[PDB]
Amino acid sequence: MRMFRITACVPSQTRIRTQRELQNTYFTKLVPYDNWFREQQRIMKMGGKIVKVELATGRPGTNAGLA
Amino acid sequence: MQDAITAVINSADVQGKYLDGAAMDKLKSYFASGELRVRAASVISANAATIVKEAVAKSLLYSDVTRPGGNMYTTRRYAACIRDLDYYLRYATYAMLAGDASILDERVLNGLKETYNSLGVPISSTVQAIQAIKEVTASLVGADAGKEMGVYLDYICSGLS
Amino acid sequence: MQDAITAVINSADVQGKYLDGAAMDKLKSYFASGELRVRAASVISANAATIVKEAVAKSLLYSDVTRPGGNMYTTRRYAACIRDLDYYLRYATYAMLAGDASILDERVLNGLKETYNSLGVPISSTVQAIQAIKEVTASLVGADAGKEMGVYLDYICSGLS
Amino acid sequence: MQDAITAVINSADVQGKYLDGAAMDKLKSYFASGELRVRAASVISANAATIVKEAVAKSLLYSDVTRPGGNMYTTRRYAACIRDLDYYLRYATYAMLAGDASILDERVLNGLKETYNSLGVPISSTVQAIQAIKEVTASLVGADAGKEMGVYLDYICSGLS
Amino acid sequence: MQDAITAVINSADVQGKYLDGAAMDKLKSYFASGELRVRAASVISANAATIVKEAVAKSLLYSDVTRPGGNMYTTRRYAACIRDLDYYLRYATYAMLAGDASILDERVLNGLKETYNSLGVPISSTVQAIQAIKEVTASLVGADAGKEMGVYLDYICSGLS
Amino acid sequence: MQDAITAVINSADVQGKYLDGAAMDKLKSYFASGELRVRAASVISANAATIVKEAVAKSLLYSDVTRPGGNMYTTRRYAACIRDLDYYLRYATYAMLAGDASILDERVLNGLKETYNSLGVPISSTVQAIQAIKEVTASLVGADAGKEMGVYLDYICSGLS
Amino acid sequence: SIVTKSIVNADAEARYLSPGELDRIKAFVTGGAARLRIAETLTGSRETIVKQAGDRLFQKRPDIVSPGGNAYGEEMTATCLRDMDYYLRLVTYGVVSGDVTPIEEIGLVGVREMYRSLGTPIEAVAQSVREMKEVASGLMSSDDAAEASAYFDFVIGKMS
Amino acid sequence: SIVTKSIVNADAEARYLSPGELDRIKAFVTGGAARLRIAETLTGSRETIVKQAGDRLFQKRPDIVSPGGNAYGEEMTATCLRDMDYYLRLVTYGVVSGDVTPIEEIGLVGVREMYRSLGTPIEAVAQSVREMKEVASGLMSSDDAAEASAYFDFVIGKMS
Amino acid sequence: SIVTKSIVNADAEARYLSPGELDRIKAFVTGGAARLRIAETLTGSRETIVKQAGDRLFQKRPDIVSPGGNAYGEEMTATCLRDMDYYLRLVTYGVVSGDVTPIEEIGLVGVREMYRSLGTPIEAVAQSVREMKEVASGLMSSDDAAEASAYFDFVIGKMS
Amino acid sequence: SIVTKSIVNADAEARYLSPGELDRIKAFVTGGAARLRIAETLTGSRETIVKQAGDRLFQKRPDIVSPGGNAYGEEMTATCLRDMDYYLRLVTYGVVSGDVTPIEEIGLVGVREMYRSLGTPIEAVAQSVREMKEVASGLMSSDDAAEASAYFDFVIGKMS
Amino acid sequence: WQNEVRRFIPQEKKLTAGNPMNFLGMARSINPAANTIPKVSAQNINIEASVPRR
Amino acid sequence: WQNEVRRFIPQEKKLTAGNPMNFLGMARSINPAANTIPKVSAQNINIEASVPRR
Ligand SMILES: *[C@@H](C)[C@H]1/C(=C/c2[nH]c(/C=C3N=C(/C=C4\NC(=O)C(CC)=C4C)C(C)=C\3CCC(=O)O)c(CCC(=O)O)c2C)NC(=O)[C@@H]1C
Ligand SMILES: *[C@@H](C)[C@H]1/C(=C/c2[nH]c(/C=C3N=C(/C=C4\NC(=O)C(CC)=C4C)C(C)=C\3CCC(=O)O)c(CCC(=O)O)c2C)NC(=O)[C@@H]1C
Ligand SMILES: *[C@@H](C)[C@H]1/C(=C/c2[nH]c(/C=C3N=C(/C=C4\NC(=O)C(CC)=C4C)C(C)=C\3CCC(=O)O)c(CCC(=O)O)c2C)NC(=O)[C@@H]1C
Ligand SMILES: *[C@H](C)[C@H]1/C(=C/c2[nH]c(/C=C3N=C(/C=C4\NC(=O)C(CC)=C4C)C(C)=C\3CCC(=O)O)c(CCC(=O)O)c2C)NC(=O)[C@@H]1C
Ligand SMILES: *[C@H](C)[C@H]1/C(=C/c2[nH]c(/C=C3N=C(/C=C4\NC(=O)C(CC)=C4C)C(C)=C\3CCC(=O)O)c(CCC(=O)O)c2C)NC(=O)[C@@H]1C
Ligand SMILES: *[C@H](C)[C@H]1/C(=C/c2[nH]c(/C=C3N=C(/C=C4\NC(=O)C(CC)=C4C)C(C)=C\3CCC(=O)O)c(CCC(=O)O)c2C)NC(=O)[C@@H]1C
Ligand SMILES: *[C@H](C)[C@H]1/C(=C/c2[nH]c(/C=C3N=C(/C=C4\NC(=O)C(CC)=C4C)C(C)=C\3CCC(=O)O)c(CCC(=O)O)c2C)NC(=O)[C@@H]1C
Ligand SMILES: *[C@H](C)[C@H]1/C(=C/c2[nH]c(/C=C3N=C(/C=C4\NC(=O)C(CC)=C4C)C(C)=C\3CCC(=O)O)c(CCC(=O)O)c2C)NC(=O)[C@@H]1C
Repeated sequence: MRMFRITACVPSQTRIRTQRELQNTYFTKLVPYDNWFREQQRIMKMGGKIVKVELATGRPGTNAGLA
Repeated sequence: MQDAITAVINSADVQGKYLDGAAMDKLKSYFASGELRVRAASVISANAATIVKEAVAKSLLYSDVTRPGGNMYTTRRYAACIRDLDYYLRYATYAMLAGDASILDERVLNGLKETYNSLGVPISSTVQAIQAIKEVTASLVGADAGKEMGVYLDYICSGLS
Repeated sequence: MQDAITAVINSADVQGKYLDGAAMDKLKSYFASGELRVRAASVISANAATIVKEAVAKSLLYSDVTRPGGNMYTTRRYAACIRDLDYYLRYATYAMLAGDASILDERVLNGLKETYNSLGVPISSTVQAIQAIKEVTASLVGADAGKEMGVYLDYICSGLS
Repeated sequence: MQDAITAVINSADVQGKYLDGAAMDKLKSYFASGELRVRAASVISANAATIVKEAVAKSLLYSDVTRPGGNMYTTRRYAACIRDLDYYLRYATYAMLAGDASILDERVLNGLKETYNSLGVPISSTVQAIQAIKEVTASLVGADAGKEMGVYLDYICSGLS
Repeated sequence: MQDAITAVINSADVQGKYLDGAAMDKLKSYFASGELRVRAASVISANAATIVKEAVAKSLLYSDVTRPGGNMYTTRRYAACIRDLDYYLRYATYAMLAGDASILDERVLNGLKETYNSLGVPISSTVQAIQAIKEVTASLVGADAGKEMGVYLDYICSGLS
Repeated sequence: MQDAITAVINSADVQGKYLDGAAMDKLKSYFASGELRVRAASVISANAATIVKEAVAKSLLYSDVTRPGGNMYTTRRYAACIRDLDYYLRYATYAMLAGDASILDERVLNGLKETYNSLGVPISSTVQAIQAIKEVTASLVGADAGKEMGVYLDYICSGLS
Repeated sequence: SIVTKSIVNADAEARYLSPGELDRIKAFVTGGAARLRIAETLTGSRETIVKQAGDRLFQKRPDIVSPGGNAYGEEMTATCLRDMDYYLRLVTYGVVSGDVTPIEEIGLVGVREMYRSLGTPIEAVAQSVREMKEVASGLMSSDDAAEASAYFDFVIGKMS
Repeated sequence: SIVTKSIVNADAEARYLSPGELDRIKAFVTGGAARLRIAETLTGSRETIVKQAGDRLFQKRPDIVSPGGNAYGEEMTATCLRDMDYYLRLVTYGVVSGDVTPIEEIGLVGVREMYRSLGTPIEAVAQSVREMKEVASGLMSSDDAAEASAYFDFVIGKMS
Repeated sequence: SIVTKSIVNADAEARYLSPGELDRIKAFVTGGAARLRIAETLTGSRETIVKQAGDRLFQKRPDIVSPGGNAYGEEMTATCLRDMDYYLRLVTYGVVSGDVTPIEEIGLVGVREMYRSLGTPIEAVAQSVREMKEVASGLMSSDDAAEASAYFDFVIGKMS
Repeated sequence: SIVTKSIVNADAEARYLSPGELDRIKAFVTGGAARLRIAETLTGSRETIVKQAGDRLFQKRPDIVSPGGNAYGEEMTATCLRDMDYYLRLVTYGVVSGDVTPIEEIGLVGVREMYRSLGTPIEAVAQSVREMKEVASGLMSSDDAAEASAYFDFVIGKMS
Repeated sequence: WQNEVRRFIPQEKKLTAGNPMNFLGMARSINPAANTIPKVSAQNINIEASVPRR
Repeated sequence: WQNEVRRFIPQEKKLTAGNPMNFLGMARSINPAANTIPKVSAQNINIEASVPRR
């Protein structure tokens, strides 16, 4: 469904958490296409930086046949 | 309440014309029903206690409902259930004479579910009682009158459940 | 309503059996408590005006509700308040004689919440009033009879809360 | 929510016309009051811990709820009651700055009585805590500025009763 | 939910038997209904918004509901009104394709009356808007599919009113 | 949720006093029973599925509830019933570990009566299935540990009745 | 229950319990040992009282057991003895409670309507509980026979 | 039914039915008569098809009827044939409905939990209904055998 | 394609295709030659379709091409008829696909926001594709015009 | 190991490995001689107990050694004894670890899907572990057998 | 090698107090004496004086 | 000349759909070939090469 494989670093700007938080601080995850705009916006609201993002799933420039 | 004849009269009157051909053949259907309905009412009013008697004997008697613990237990509750089934049979006979279930959903079903939930009356056991009345009426009045009586009794079942 | 021995009888009746040894043991427990219940009922019936007098003096007087515009104002409402606490103490005496709190949620708590909501009655002020009755009766009659009276009075409080 | 000025706008929009002279007079009355409302809101926001501190001290300490087993016992519940009174004072300040008691039944009193009834929170103790709040606030910001605080804290009392 | 075919499958399955001729006749009846419902749903899905906009233009436009004071004036709640009518036309087409009104009282009529009572939505005006949808649909698709859509929209009206 | 130890702690907390000798020897009774409860926990956790298997075999197999029309008919309803017995056995093991029925009060019996009434679940057959679980675990884990498991399963039965 | 009856009367008169009702409750609460002894006597002799009274009833009225009768077969006779056990249990409940209110609430309101619906001769049910009273008074001590016969008397009077 | 699965899909996707989907309920209602023929021939020949299927299972897997087995007994073979007839009922309901929805809604959801509560081999009951498929292809006409055996392929693939 | 819709549904429910869905694929690969013939007729006679549909669209709604409008001028009518050719080619793509998902993912996702940024009345484009299906049914065979009007019908529904 | 489990439980709620588990670690490292004695006893007598356990397993369920069964052939029976030896070695690994997590990590996650794919009766595998538990309890000395019984009962409970 | 095969009937439902099956054996032990068939034909009876009169 | 006694017991029960009573007779007519008890010693199988070794 033309998913993105992204990786990003999201720090905690307001709380000093005592549990382990690599898994939601620096993480690699698969995000779908229609969710990726909202997800990238949400990272940039939270203050994290998108380290890298590539199109692991699907083919760029496909006019049709993406569902 | 209303029957089928006043139903088509009111349906003509609400749009404000006289009796048209749909009213004509609806009245012809009701008059053709006619004799069968009045004969079924005559035989039900004849053996009125018989259907409720062996209906309770077929469905309710000798079970955990009429054993201690159940809701048919104690004589006051037994007489109340006999009264309820006489109510249901009388009002089903009235709806059978009418040709419409207006007396059913306008004299019986409103408030009945919530008052039975307040009294703890078993809805499924009342449904099986109504099915027993349906079977004994089908055995006593015939086939066509029996099945339209069954339509009115399981309308009571569908409203109550 | 239901007292302790009728509760034993109905508990045997729902399972259909007779009264066995444990039923007779509960009956003898109630028969042992009956002396205390009778003497506490006689004391409360003798002094019943003084209890509600002391309770209203301890918990209701010289407050915002009896300052003008409140619900304890307008002497008709004060007399209705004294009548209400007299009703609470009398039905608590009934439940103390009974040994079961069925009269409390049959003939008192039935609709009492929405009665007080429709009349604008302060619920926790009433709860404080019945608690005032609770330590007045506890100081009046003793620790064990006062304990039983406290059980039924804060049953009234929990139903009213 | 709504304030006095949007109440004027909504009352204009219900009848469907523009703002007439009486609407302008009500708006100018609000603009005249707004300086006093802003000054009182600044004073209450500056001293808001002291109002709830002195109010709990004069109405809630050394009581049956504060003794163990009561609702004011268990420091978690104690600080939750403090936070509740902070919420009441802050939303009353919102209502005094607004000029309409719509924020109370849109953001405070919506389900609050059901919350306290399910939570076992003493209604009259909360009401007398609100009375202590409005007495301390009226002593702090004066009689004329404390009049509106009395309006909205008594509106909280009337909604919660 | 359940359609006509699944309805007769469950009516066989409650006794646990295979399908007999009393299932065969009504099952072939639903197959005979068939293509009519298919093409009716096709043309409704063609001009899907168009029945809605003629229905509002014929019934709800230029009246007291779109005038201020009425519960359809302002763009947000008129948006909610046309979203509701899109929902009703879509789910009536759903019931027409299914051949049973189970989707209506499973997906539409559950809690709709009480949430409209909470929102102050005009029940009679919504019923009249559904009548407008019915008459535009009957003028569009014909007589038999028109009265199929009519009986499902009248089921919606009877449940909502 | 609370076990016997924290139930003692919370009762003494509401009493506002320290642990008297009743608290101490109730705690000693729990400390005596703890080894028995751990051994019964190990046995039931080993034989969790087989207890339900033999209980449903000796209670409600080849009966009318497993017949079509019965509520254990269809694989969905059958597996839901098996998961229900698994829930009852696991929560009875939890209550047997705790020495208190608060987990059954708040996590099992809360809403279960009206849930089963909405679903049409046969209460008496469910109760005798729990009785079959009681007999199987009494034959399996011993007499005294089986007696505590039996009184907790009978608490589930009385809550469901 | 006598406590329930006195509470009902005091609630109807809107007053506390009178000293007469209160020391009647005292007298009952002291003397209940004899009444529970009567109840244990009836519970121990449950089967033989019903058996002998059923035999005596079918001797006195053989047309409830004849063809055309209400209780014809052996199963119908078992239902007759089941009703006898029901009313013996109610008499035991009344002896224990000290008042006829449980008997009224369970098995005497609408009994005429129930036996009208069942076709059962209620005068023969009155004869049945009369013979149960006779057998119980035969195998019971005389003061205890009078104490149980008060409640048996009430059941006979409300059936007939 | 195919209409109820398509309409649940459209209801979830917040749209009207796609014209391809209306074309396929159109195809189903035009071709429905052969499905009724399948249903009536299976209802006519239910006992012999289940006879041959059970007999060939008992030939192929003797461990099922071996001592110690779940289906060892005469009783146990009878309730195995009960399950056989239940799945035959589900296949008739499915070929009437035009979809896999009644089979999954009645006899496939939770069936692994049921059969592991009972200890029965799910691969063996899948082999049983596969044998129902092969004897149905032997007994019934070839063109409708495609649809009937295909729904059988569904239930053996979903069950195994 | 319809195989793409069926394979998306089957992957969503996480097993192989139900025989209802293989029936979908089977009837599609029987009717694909007819669908290709219909699309070839529309491709061959495409020019009269767009030209006559645009002319009768201008006859029905002259406000669109009135001066100051979006479509006023020979340049703007050329761009509008290019849009007409785009939509007609997309409906032929839907015909050869067997579903409406290429129609959605090329021209129906974001079309409302597209024409709102362009200032184009989507109700006028809906009338335009109504005249498209009218001219196509006029010069196409009736059974062929049934499915052609079904796919144009989806275009009208999603874009109106 | 029990140290690993205590570390995991402390890390889950971010503790510093409280004395309430550190005394258990102390008791484990002091009393490890008894569990090493248990392990060397099981390792020395590993073949006798697995042969007797297979004997009682085939006594209770001779389906698998019947010609239709899964363990038929004397090679699949050898595979049965090999898998039971695997589970015995897992039990020894657990009794030297102190908890259930090595048996969980090696042989209980996905064992249901494994034996579903292999077609074996997992309830009969659980019965084999039950018989191995009983033979090991007979061979071992009372409280040592009760100590190993926790690990065995874990294997049966997660197997069934 | 013995095998435990169950039955088509379930476990028997435990007989309770209100069910008259527990009194069937006591009704048999009574064995109540029925009445003989009465040989009256009622055609020979005459309703003018056989009705009593006091 | 009899009164039909009110046989409340569900004796002579019509064997409805779903019972194994409807398949007991066909189980008799099938008469399945129950396999013999195999003689496997399970004591002399050396599990080093009898296990498949492919
Ligand atoms: C001297 C004049 C007499 C007297 C008076 C007395 N009264 C009280 C106490 C109360 N009186 C009231 C009265 C009213 N409530 C109403 O709603 C109205 C009409 C508008 C009236 C008149 C109330 C409510 C009280 C209770 C206390 C309160 O103020 O709320 C007292 C005090 C009794 C005490 O011990 O607290 C007295 C002394 N007493 C006499 O002896 C003179 C005859
Ligand atoms: C000397 C030790 C310090 C000190 C104490 C102090 N505390 C209070 C008042 C209160 N303390 C509590 C405490 C609790 N509520 C709970 O639910 C629990 C957990 C069991 C605790 C510990 C409460 C409720 C009060 C309110 C009054 C009451 O008596 O209940 C005071 C009195 C303050 C006043 O002005 O009334 C004092 C003096 N003060 C110090 O300076 C020392 C550091
Ligand atoms: C022979 C190939 C098979 C066999 C079967 C077998 N079945 C049972 C018992 C039961 N089967 C069911 C199944 C259903 N209930 C339903 O409602 C439906 C349709 C939706 C089905 C298919 C159930 C509930 C039972 C339990 C009792 C009952 O018959 O209702 C047994 C008996 C197990 C026992 O311990 O008694 C057997 C042996 N054996 C096999 O190996 C094949 C799977
Ligand atoms: C301290 C030696 C020097 C340093 C530290 C510093 N750390 C952070 C914040 C983070 N630290 C971590 C590391 C971990 N998170 C875990 O969960 C674990 C294991 C359990 C480790 C080892 C992470 C992920 C963060 C970011 C998220 C967070 O704040 O928790 C910061 C803040 C960076 C920021 O810009 O917010 C700093 C500065 N820097 C120094 O100068 C010290 C010498
Ligand atoms: C005029 C600048 C342009 C325009 C206007 C136009 N409007 C309508 C009709 C309606 N407009 C509304 C919208 C509103 N409802 C409200 O409550 C408010 C303010 C809070 C607005 C703005 C509604 C509901 C209607 C329908 C009539 C009614 O009162 O319900 C029309 C008529 C369309 C018709 O078919 O009747 C028109 C023409 N259109 C233009 O082209 C001008 C650029
Ligand atoms: C329009 C026909 C008339 C009308 C309606 C009206 N509706 C709302 C808002 C809501 N309507 C619903 C109801 C539904 N939820 C569903 O899921 C379905 C179909 C299954 C229905 C029918 C709900 C939940 C709302 C609230 C959420 C929302 O706005 O979408 C309003 C707005 C109320 C408000 O002002 O807050 C109105 C006015 N009223 C009329 O006068 C028209 C005749
Ligand atoms: C089995 C003894 C009898 C019975 C069972 C039955 N149960 C359901 C479904 C539900 N069971 C519950 C119960 C609980 N859920 C919880 O979370 C807890 C406590 C932790 C309990 C006790 C609930 C909520 C349901 C509904 C949710 C669901 O769908 O599973 C069913 C299914 C009803 C249906 O319509 O599918 C059945 C049949 N019924 C019997 O006849 C057995 C005797
Ligand atoms: C025997 C001396 C007489 C008589 C008996 C007879 N009784 C029945 C049937 C029933 N009797 C009852 C009675 C009660 N239900 C209650 O709750 C109570 C109070 C605790 C009583 C007394 C009921 C309910 C029945 C119906 C069957 C049932 O057990 O539920 C019959 C059977 C009639 C039939 O048609 O089946 C008979 C014959 N008949 C006589 O002739 C004697 C006078």
